[PDB]
Amino acid sequence: GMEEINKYIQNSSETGGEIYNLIEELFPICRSITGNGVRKTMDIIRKHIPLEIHEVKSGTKVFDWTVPKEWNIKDAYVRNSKGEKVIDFKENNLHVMSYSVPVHKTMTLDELKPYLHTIPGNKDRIPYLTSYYKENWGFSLTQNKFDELCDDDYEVVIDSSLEDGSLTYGEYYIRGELEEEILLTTYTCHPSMCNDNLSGVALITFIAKALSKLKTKYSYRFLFAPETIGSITWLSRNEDKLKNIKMGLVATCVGDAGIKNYKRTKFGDAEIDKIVEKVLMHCGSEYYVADFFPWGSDERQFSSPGINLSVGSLMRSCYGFDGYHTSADNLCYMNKDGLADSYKTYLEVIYTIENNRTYLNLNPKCEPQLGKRGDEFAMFWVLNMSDGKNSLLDIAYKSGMEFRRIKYAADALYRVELLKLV
Amino acid sequence: GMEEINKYIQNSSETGGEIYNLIEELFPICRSITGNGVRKTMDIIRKHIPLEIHEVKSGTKVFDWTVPKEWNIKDAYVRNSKGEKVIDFKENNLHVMSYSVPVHKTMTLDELKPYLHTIPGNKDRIPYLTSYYKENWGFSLTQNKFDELCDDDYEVVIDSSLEDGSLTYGEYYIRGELEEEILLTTYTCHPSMCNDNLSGVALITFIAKALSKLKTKYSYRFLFAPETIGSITWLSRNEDKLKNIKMGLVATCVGDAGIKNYKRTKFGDAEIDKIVEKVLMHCGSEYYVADFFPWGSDERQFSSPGINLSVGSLMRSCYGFDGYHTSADNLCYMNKDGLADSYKTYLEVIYTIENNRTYLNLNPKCEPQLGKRGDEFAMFWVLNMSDGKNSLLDIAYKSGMEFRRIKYAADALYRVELLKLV
Amino acid sequence: GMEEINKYIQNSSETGGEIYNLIEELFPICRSITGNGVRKTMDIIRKHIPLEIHEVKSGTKVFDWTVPKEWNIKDAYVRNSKGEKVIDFKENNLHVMSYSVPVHKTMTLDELKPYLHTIPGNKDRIPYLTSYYKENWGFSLTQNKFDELCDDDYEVVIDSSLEDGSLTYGEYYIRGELEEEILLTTYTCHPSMCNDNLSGVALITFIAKALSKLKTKYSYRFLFAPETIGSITWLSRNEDKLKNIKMGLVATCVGDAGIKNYKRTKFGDAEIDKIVEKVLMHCGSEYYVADFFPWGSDERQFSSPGINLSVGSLMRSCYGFDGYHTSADNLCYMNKDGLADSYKTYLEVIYTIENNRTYLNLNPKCEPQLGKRGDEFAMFWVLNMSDGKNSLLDIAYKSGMEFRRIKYAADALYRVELLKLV
Ligand SMILES: [Cl-]
Ligand SMILES: [Cl-]
Ligand SMILES: [Cl-]
Ligand SMILES: [Cl-]
Ligand SMILES: [Cl-]
Ligand SMILES: [Cl-]
Ligand SMILES: [Zn+2]
Ligand SMILES: [Zn+2]
Ligand SMILES: [Zn+2]
Repeated sequence: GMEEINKYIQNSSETGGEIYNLIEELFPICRSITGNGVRKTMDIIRKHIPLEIHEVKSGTKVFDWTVPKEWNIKDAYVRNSKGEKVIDFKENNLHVMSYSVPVHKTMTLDELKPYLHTIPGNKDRIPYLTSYYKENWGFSLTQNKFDELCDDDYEVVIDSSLEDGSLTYGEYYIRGELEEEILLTTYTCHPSMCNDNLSGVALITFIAKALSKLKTKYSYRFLFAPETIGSITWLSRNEDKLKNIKMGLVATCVGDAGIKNYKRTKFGDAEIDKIVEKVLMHCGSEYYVADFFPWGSDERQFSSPGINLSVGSLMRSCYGFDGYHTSADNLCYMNKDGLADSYKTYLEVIYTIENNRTYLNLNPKCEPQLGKRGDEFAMFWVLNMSDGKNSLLDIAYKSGMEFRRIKYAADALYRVELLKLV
Repeated sequence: GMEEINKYIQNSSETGGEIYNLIEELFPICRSITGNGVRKTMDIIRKHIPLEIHEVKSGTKVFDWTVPKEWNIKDAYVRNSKGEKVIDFKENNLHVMSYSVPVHKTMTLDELKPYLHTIPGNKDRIPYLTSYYKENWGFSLTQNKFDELCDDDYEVVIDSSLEDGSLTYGEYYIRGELEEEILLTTYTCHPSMCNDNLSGVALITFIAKALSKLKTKYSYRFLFAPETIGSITWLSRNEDKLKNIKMGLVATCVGDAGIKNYKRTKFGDAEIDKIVEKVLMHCGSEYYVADFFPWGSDERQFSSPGINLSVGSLMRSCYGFDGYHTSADNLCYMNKDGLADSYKTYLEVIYTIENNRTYLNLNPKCEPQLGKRGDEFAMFWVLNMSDGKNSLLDIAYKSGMEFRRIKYAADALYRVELLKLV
Repeated sequence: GMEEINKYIQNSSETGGEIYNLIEELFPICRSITGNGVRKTMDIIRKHIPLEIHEVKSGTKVFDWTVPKEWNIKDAYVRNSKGEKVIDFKENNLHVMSYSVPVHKTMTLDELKPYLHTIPGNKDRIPYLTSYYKENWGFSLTQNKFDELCDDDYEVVIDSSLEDGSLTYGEYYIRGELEEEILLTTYTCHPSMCNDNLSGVALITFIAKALSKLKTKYSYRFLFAPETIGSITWLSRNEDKLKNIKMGLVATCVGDAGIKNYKRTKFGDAEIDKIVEKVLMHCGSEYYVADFFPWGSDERQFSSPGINLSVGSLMRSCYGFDGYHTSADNLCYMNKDGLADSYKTYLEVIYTIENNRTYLNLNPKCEPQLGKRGDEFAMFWVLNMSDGKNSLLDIAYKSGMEFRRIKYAADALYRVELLKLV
């Protein structure tokens, strides 16, 4: 039934490629926490999955936060007297500080310098900067290109707008047999950078695309929203729905060649933590698990004391990686096998969530005479521990065995009627 | 009082020898899960301890199981045209597959070969095979002897019977001051092999023989029954008695030169687990402790969810050892010091079970002025932790001290009336 | 507020010197469990802090103990025929066994020898011996000096008295906002030895001296009493006060050049254990933590089952150190930086005890938009874990961060009204 997910896991190599192509299509667009770039991004996503798109008015109070003004940008450049655009937004949108106020000026190098940003230690990288909440403006460039700049009169143009508007977020909901809900979120505010965070956006899109085709026990909600402000906005508009969210994962940085990393929920041993660590344990690659900390991505909002949901984060090279928030986080930094593997892992997690049943041994008094009914070690564990209190995940953990081994053992026993679902 | 066990522990070397002699006497007899071999074995045991012998009719439903037909064997052989018994049951009863249907045939080597069994990797071993529940027949032989066999017409004789009869089990019960019961079980179905399982049979016999002579707090029951089918049969006939079984041990593989191994109860930290690991910890030899798993010996039946007793297994080289289920598990594989040591350890376990009291310090407000009443570190622990909630085993564990040190410290304090038994 | 303790911690080097000078002043006085030496010691202490001095009559029943006779000593010596005091109390009070009955005799070397005590393994040390509860007398001397002694007639004089009198103990109480009480005890019965225990006496004096000048939340009691008999006497006279003692520390051996050692309370994870281990963890030096054992110093009386308070012991080189109970434990064995460091650590412990508050995040629904109100990682932890159930110590532990970092983060949040004290 959910065994239908197996073909998706088996074709993950090909899907890693499709996930990459979506990243490549999204790459050039200038996202921020608001704006037409976010809207162009939602359009592209809706070529793959349905979404309901929400627009929350600037000035709307979302718990302690206020929905900001909307920002947009047509062009930006620093041009020299010889006419050459020595900095050009059209070449890389990381060249402009996100939320830059509009500017049109002539300035000398010395007057421009304070608004220029480089990375001296990596003379070839463009730094990514933002200024969402204090009015400001900036240009980023490589140190190497900075070092070649002259004393001169430069035309400085940032053709932007910062006006009351609205904040875009997208949402897709799959109704399962049950209202209990698994939440998968990712953030849409980063512009032309790949691991952080076109990888999460493209991954969650394809997970949604696969789940759409299956009959699930749980309901699944997929949130695409700007980081921090988006999740706060969503929570402020959905307090009624929180009681059903059983578990969740924030997807980001899921595309590079490195090993998988799992950040636990604030509780450390919630069902989702136990499920994800059990999948990693038996997956055959290296991985690393970290405890919760109240910074990083939107798991901070979901794990606030007043929200208090079980949300972790399954990543590859976690944010902080070398080149993050710079132009080094580009298309060639994406790895197809990495994307394939992250997608496969998420699907295995979902398969585990769905098939984590609890059973009662219908012949608890000594073992049954296996043979009256037509992997024996797994079976003996399932019979032995199915007192009504142990889940298959519990048995997989105590036995040290892989989850599917336990599951298939339980299937076989259920067929010969030695188990009742409870 | 139970201090009377000390002389038995001190004479364990001599007893290891007596335990060996019982093994040697039992060795030649052809046991199976039923049959006259089991009966001859119960006769020999009753030369040492009393037993009540039970016979359960073939076809009796014992929980999900059915008591099998009774199997017996007079002779078996493969004879060549020259008249030579190239396989001879009288030389080793491992040469016949247990429960072999009777056969009387002439066959060529090629027709015989499929019913012949060897161990290619150990060209000198006879494999032990059984076929309790599907009708069948087989001969085991060494690969080396197989390799010397000719194309020929062979007379093939297995003079056996497989008929409705009854299943034998033996039982000995010692009444203590209390009905709470310690259960010690071993299995009687293996033929001419020593570690698995004449060692458990001879050991438990001698433990019973020693306990018989002592005034015990607990009641003790000793079960001698075929593996699996015997324990299921016993449980099916004694549901009324299960509420009193406080703890138990299955004895097998207790006779070789290797280190001691303890398999825990399914609960992992039951009183018996804590007691056995505390004895091993301070015993002065190497040992290994394993967690429960629902296969191996009869602890699977006792640990079924519907029975759910605390039964572990104290062994030497656990089943799976090199040569197990083969003719290599012979008399020379038994080691007297091993048998002596296993017996000593079981007695120390029993001494601990019996003397694990709980006391109340009658002078809890500061330490007493020791000197008003005529190993001080042990004493201070006993006084300090005897609030009515801590057992001597608890104190031995927290103090890191050996159990007898704590016990004797508690004795001395009880004498000067600084402790109340509670 | 308690931030006023910071200047005392910052001036600890100078205070280590003052603590040393008190030790030096106290060093020559002949303390025992009773006597005028204890009284001279209380006089000197009262030059630094107020004390209430108690005198409990010999023969008074203090729980199971009896207050002993009072012992005093004017002079003691062994003199040879040539007139030379070959042993002289005036040179070192360790030369006389504490509680020595008075003696005035002429004896030959062979008759004297059984009452002489040396340390053969450290031919230059005077052993410290006592005989509080059986009547007796002895002289201690170096092996080297013993080896130079002649066959001779020696005048043997111990000018002492052992008569019904009273047992002295001193006590100082600081009333805090709350009656809940922190108890700091030290023992006054050791004569001319420094680490054991003029160091505890001088340290606790200076802690009392500093706390006296601060407005504390908790009440603080400082007990100066002979070991064992003194604490039992105090407990027997203050059962009514025990319900308020939240935590406590016994100070001894706090003056040498070695690393800090913490002995835990019998509970192992009481608030005081958690506080002291958290201070050590981040203090920047090596340390060692030990579990409770019911011997050593007065934590045995406080941790009796009938008293059952949370009292640990924060030391440097714990009793048992090389030279302990000998003349090697002298002034040069005291280290100023050691004394300074022990005092600083005790003050940091007290600062932690006082500032370990519990708060409620007043904006629990998602993080606040920090910026509406004017070390961010610490702050995010405090906001995230302040659900009303977590103390700052809890947050410091879970975050792995140093306690003051958490405290100051909590201060800042409290100021902008994002936290309620609960
Ligand atoms: Cl939808
Ligand atoms: Cl497995
Ligand atoms: Cl009987
Ligand atoms: Cl010990
Ligand atoms: Cl006072
Ligand atoms: Cl820190
Ligand atoms: Zn980022
Ligand atoms: Zn076997
Ligand atoms: Zn001492």
